[PDB]
Amino acid sequence: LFECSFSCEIEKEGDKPCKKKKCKGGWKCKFNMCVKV
Repeated sequence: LFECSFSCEIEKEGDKPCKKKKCKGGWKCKFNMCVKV
């Protein structure tokens, strides 16, 4: 299972399943998109 790029909260990108991706420390993960906090 490759890391999910379009999903940080859930392990679902849209077409296939994926793993949880660890965003940067100064970044905040939202529903399905990581943005700077």
